[PDB]
Amino acid sequence: DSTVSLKGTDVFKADSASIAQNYTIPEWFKDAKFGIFIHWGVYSVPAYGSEWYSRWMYKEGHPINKYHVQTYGPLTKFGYKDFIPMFKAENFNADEWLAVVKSSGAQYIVPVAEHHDGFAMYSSTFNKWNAVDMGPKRDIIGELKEATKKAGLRFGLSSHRCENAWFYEYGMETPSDVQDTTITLYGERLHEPEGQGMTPYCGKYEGSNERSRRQFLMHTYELIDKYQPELIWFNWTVGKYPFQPTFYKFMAYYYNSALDWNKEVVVNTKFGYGDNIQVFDIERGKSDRIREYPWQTDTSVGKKSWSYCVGEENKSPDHIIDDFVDIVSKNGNLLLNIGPKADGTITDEQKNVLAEIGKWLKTNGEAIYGSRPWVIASEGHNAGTAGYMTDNTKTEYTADDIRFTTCDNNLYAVSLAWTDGSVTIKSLATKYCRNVEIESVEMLGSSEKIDYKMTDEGLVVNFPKNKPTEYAHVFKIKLKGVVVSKPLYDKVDNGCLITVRVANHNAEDANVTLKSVVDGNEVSTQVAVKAKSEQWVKMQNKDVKSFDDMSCKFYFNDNLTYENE
Ligand SMILES: O=[N+]([O-])c1ccc(O[C@@H]2O[C@@H](CO)[C@@H](O)[C@@H](O)[C@@H]2O)cc1
Ligand SMILES: [Ca+2]
Ligand SMILES: [Cl-]
Ligand code: NA
Ligand code: NA
Ligand code: NA
Ligand code: NI
Ligand code: NI
Repeated sequence: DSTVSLKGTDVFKADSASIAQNYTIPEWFKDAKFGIFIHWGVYSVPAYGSEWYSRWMYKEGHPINKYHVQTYGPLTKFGYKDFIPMFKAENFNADEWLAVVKSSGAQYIVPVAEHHDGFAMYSSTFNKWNAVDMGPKRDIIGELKEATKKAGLRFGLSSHRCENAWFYEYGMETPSDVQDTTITLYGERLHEPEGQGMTPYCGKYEGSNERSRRQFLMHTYELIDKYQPELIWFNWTVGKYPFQPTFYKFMAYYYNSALDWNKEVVVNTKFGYGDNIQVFDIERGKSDRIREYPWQTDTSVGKKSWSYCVGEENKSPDHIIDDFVDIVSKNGNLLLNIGPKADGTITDEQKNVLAEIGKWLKTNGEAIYGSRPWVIASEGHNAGTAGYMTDNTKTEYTADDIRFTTCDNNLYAVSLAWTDGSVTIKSLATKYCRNVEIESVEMLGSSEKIDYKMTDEGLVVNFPKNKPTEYAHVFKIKLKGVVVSKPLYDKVDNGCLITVRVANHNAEDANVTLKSVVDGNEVSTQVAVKAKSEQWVKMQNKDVKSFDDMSCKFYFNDNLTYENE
């Protein structure tokens, strides 16, 4: 299917080298910062456990399988396909969904076009198990596309069909309707690929065959041509080694179609592909450092499930907003998930969560939308959570925990908690700065004049007397001068890698000399930072025998910036 439409004149070919030579992560994704994920489908009718109800109900002995036999009947009489007539979606309204999405301040929406269960939520000739001919009997993706255009947001979608090749594997080991191979809804019924976590290693089982890869291409191209989304989200098994040649065929056609659309698109994968040819995404987790290329965090308002389920513990607005600012400060964007009820009603708790984020963004949005990272992302005591599947832990921040964003040379310092006293922005200490002059200090949403004092330890900022908002509190700082970040170290063979960021806040160009002395080995570099800009600087020290026992010193224009005496 991919090798049929591709021409020798197309810009993108089905390999990573061809993508890197012509694709660039678009500016709208860097500026959007906030998006809304929506898990909603046939799995919402039982609303038990999670959206993995379709897989576990066919594994004999699993709690969901024993739950399904007593609640709905034996697997040979009531399979997953029998939930579809109950999926009427009597209270679904695309405008109501977008009104809630727009209320949250989000800039794009990502509904689920098809999950692992093999049920398409759109007008599909390829898949007879679609939402137009059965269930809701309407084009859910098409109606959400028109509602998104009327709301002024950008339309994306997510595809999970890659896992459909093995999601119903347990239906073959127990008498069920999955053993009826005439039902294409249940996929290829192969074994799940091995390798725990986000790894391309698959081992004994491929997780896909040559037929499911053919269907994946026709499935993705049906979403590309019918709805022309500006972003497509994929789940984890697309990154497996046997599936990568097939996925590169999609990326070449998707990007080539975007050139004809006069639009710029984004592809989301959780592993297996370079940070520069697509937007890396972490499930229920964020990064601890600033990443060079834009990335995304996808997480659910509910702690247990993505789709709706009885007894879901939803996250607090402060939990999400504290993590949202942390994600944005590291060049990441948040894809927050909501799980509507089976009839299409978004719960009151998840509407209040999105509303509080929008109310907080209405006041502090200037430090989020269109912003970029500063020289350093965070400062303070608590570093917060980071990594795959660590979002549920809420970090208890104080006012001394500060996140940084920059936009149009302005500096934004976000305190993740409130205080009636003062904090000191240690990142502006005299050892990091050269001729830094503070021009104005401002808290977004407050009419009070902020008292500040520049010291050698940093910029002391006194909080106002009345909170503009809760959750997080933003200081807008206008300044000139050159600021360096505290260096971070990584391990290499017989040496170490030193990474710093330099921000020139002056209106004219500046020459900067950086020196790193590790274990006596001295390496220097001179860099010219243009006016009102930032730059990464990477240096390498040699002849370093013990990384864990290093003696490191970093100098910014012959001034000691960092040392671990
Ligand atoms: O490797 N894993 O065991 C694994 C991998 C992914 C996973 O969640 C995957 O993505 C979520 C959204 O980020 C949901 O769509 C979920 O239904 C899906 O299985 C759940 C478990
Ligand atoms: Ca907070
Ligand atoms: Cl940039
Ligand atoms: Na749109
Ligand atoms: Na197999
Ligand atoms: Na004070
Ligand atoms: Ni919480
Ligand atoms: Ni507060």
